[PDB]
Amino acid sequence: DPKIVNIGAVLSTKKHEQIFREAVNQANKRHFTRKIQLQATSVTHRPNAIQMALSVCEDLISSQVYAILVSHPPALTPTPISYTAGFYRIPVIGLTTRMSIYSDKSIHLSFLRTVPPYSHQALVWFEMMRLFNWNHVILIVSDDHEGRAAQKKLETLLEGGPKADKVLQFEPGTKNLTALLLEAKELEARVIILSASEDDATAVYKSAAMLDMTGAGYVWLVGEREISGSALRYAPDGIIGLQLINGKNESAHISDAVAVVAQAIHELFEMENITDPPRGCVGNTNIWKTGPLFKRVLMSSKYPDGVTGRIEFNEDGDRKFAQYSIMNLQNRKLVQVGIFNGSYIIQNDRKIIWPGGET
Amino acid sequence: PPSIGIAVILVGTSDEVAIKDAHFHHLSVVPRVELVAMNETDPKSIITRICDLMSDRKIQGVVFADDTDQEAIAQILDFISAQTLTPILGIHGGSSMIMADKDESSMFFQFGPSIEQQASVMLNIMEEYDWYIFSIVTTYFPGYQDFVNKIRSTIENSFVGWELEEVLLLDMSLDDGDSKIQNQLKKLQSPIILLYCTKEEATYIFEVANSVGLTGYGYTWIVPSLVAGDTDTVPSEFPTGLISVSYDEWDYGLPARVRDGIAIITTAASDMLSEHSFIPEPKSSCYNTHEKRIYQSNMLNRYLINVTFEGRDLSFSEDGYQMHPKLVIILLNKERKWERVGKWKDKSLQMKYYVWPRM
Ligand SMILES: *[C@@H]1O[C@H](CO)[C@@H](O[C@@H]2O[C@H](CO)[C@@H](O[C@@H]3O[C@H](CO[C@H]4O[C@H](CO)[C@@H](O)[C@H](O)[C@@H]4O)[C@@H](O)[C@H](O[C@H]4O[C@H](CO)[C@@H](O)[C@H](O)[C@@H]4O)[C@@H]3O)[C@H](O)[C@H]2NC(C)=O)[C@H](O)[C@H]1NC(C)=O
Ligand SMILES: CCCCN(CCc1ccc(Cl)c(Cl)c1)C[C@H](O)COc1ccc(NS(C)(=O)=O)cc1
Ligand SMILES: *[C@@H]1O[C@H](CO)[C@@H](O)[C@H](O)[C@H]1NC(C)=O
Ligand SMILES: *[C@@H]1O[C@H](CO)[C@@H](O)[C@H](O)[C@H]1NC(C)=O
Ligand SMILES: *[C@@H]1O[C@H](CO)[C@@H](O)[C@H](O)[C@H]1NC(C)=O
Ligand SMILES: [Cl-]
Ligand SMILES: [Cl-]
Ligand SMILES: [Cl-]
Ligand SMILES: [Cl-]
Ligand SMILES: [Cl-]
Ligand SMILES: [Cl-]
Ligand code: NA
Repeated sequence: DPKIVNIGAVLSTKKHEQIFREAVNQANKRHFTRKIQLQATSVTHRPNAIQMALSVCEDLISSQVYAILVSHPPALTPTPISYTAGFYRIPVIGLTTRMSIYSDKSIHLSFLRTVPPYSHQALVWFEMMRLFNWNHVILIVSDDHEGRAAQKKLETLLEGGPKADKVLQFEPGTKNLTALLLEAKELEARVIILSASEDDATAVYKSAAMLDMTGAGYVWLVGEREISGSALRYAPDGIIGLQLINGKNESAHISDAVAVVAQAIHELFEMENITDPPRGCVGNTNIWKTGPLFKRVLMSSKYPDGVTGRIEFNEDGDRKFAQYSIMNLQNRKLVQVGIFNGSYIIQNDRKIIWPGGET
Repeated sequence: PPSIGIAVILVGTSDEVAIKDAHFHHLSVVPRVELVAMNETDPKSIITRICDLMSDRKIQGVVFADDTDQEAIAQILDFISAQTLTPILGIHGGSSMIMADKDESSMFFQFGPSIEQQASVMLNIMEEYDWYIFSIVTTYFPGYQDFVNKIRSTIENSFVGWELEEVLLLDMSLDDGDSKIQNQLKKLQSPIILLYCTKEEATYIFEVANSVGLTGYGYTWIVPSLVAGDTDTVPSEFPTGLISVSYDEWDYGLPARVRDGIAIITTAASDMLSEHSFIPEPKSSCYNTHEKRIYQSNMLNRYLINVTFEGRDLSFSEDGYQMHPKLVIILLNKERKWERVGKWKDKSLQMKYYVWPRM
């Protein structure tokens, strides 16, 4: 009876493929599916980018997928899949990729994600600046795409209140940073915000401790990369950072993505003159004419009751209403001292300890 | 002298005998060229064809030409070049249509002008005819920022009384069912309009602009090479009076281009082997680039960009475009034919008309 509509996925393991199947299978039970009925098509990540592009063509687009779920490879990026699917204007839904570069519409012209880019951590910092009445901050960021992205996002929030007394950029890979950090020390503001990779945050932390800038008086406010791996290992006690709740749970995001995509398909097919996507890549060089419409329907999708909370997307197709743990390094243990619940800061009953010993 | 393999890939093109005849080499190395004919220009056809070549023979380099308007072909080739670390020259067609922000590891070089060079020619044209008030329309097609930036920075450092009235940014990754592109174009007042987008994007945008009365007399639209594209294919939406900068097979024929492509790659490899007593080993496979990447590099780039052949400077920029190409200014006249109306040469403009004839 029903028209079969294939959804595609590139996922980390075969376990995650089966979770994708069952998620689609449950969408079919939930929904009214006399007219259209979803079907799951999936592979796991190929060992390199060229194989991965070929697989998207051979295994997914040959099944005429309306959309493709992509997880970030756990140990190679979503990029080849964004490229090849973007060639046809088939939407790609990123499940766990956080890099801000996937927000650039020129490079990734049909890419949504159910997690926020790292640069959106600026939204949480800003609420924390209101709450804790830090009205003068210094912003140190890596002079790469990610660091600059964080800067722009925080500045948009500040410019249009709390103010940024100064912004300092440094060359990614630089080990001694005392020149940069001596410029920050001479300023009157004592709240420092950092965007940087694991390794670059390590370098910062070491230089700052050498300059006695990690002690009482100072506040350090930081994201998730900057309290991971080796950064965590040299981080100064009392530092505040963030962790995206369910941010690495591929299984949760498969569930939510499939719910959102199923909703959007059934909504798409309420409209007139929906065309099928191209069957296979070979000999096909035109875009899927309905692809840009389907993108719009996804962009404006709302799914309140998501496993990762309230799903909506912003004008770049990035997750809104994402939830963060607010973490505080006490006695060298990361402790949760509250959450950002998507719109609101909620302090829990565990006390924050600031750099030095402050209370 | 030892032979290096060079693939010449021709899509849709039969000057095959004229081409083998235009192609002599006195250097440390001699080319073994292999003409290959392709029919399809989707991602799978292009990737597998080039990867088959690399696996069946020993390819030091690829010279690529097509007869399409498909700018994606350049994107695909940059990706293939970056991943396999193999020199690819896109000398004609979609393959030559500007690819802005090539990969860091790209060895992909294009015949034709940079974006910035075209922007600069467009302002010279406007100066010639004292058109000083203008607006800009772009899509999100990559390059759009370089375009706007180059304009803005040229005119803001100029005693000339430029007036940039409006800059529109059109999002054609979404459907246009709410007539948003109409609404945005309605805002345009300027008598000169610079348009940066793809040929297919331009034909929709012109269709809409016509409907709101912006294509007739007292509006003059100016566009870059990739919008005119193949000047024997003229969408009916293109308005008479359209001016374009062009590097589409005018005075620089495909036969000559293939010859120069072969020379650039052959010379580069000769120069390297002279200075270093090796050249890079032709990749045996693109299906294991992940293993063999610590053994590869884009060393050959620094030679690829500094070649002169038969007493001619064929330099590329590091950014992967021809250094000083002779550009042809063209006009879409009352007969819907593209007509030569200028040359840009030795960095001087020479126009045919002192006053524009009727459209
Ligand atoms: C993150 O956390 C925030 C803040 O806690 C949540 O936002 C709140 O959501 C709750 C619902 O769970 C809302 O509570 C309702 O408030 C209504 C009035 O709101 C006005 O007044 C408040 C307080 O000044 C303002 O914050 C708000 O902007 C409005 O001006 C009440 O009318 C509701 O009462 C209803 O339910 C009760 C309980 O059953 C009944 O007794 C009543 O009869 C009535 O039916 C209710 O109390 C609250 O308004 C929200 N606040 C804000 C600031 O948005 C987010 O939901 C949460 N995010 C996630 C994803 O969990
Ligand atoms: C650094 C920039 C890389 C660009 N990347 C390459 C696309 C690509 C690369 C490789 C392959 Cl295999 C394929 Cl199939 C496709 C994406 C591609 O260029 C996107 O192309 C468009 C981007 C934007 C637009 N304009 S728009 C957003 O509709 O209004 C039109 C086309
Ligand atoms: C991941 O999410 C799923 C729900 O989809 C849940 O069952 C599981 O406990 C989560 N895993 C972690 C580590 O929280
Ligand atoms: C391309 O088309 C030509 C002309 O028909 C044909 O001879 C050739 O076999 C085709 N190539 C492929 C790969 O099919
Ligand atoms: C490029 O042109 C010639 C060598 O071909 C020489 O004058 C110049 O130094 C070259 N530049 C290099 C090698 O970077
Ligand atoms: Cl295929
Ligand atoms: Cl707390
Ligand atoms: Cl073919
Ligand atoms: Cl690439
Ligand atoms: Cl171009
Ligand atoms: Cl086009
Ligand atoms: Na996006």
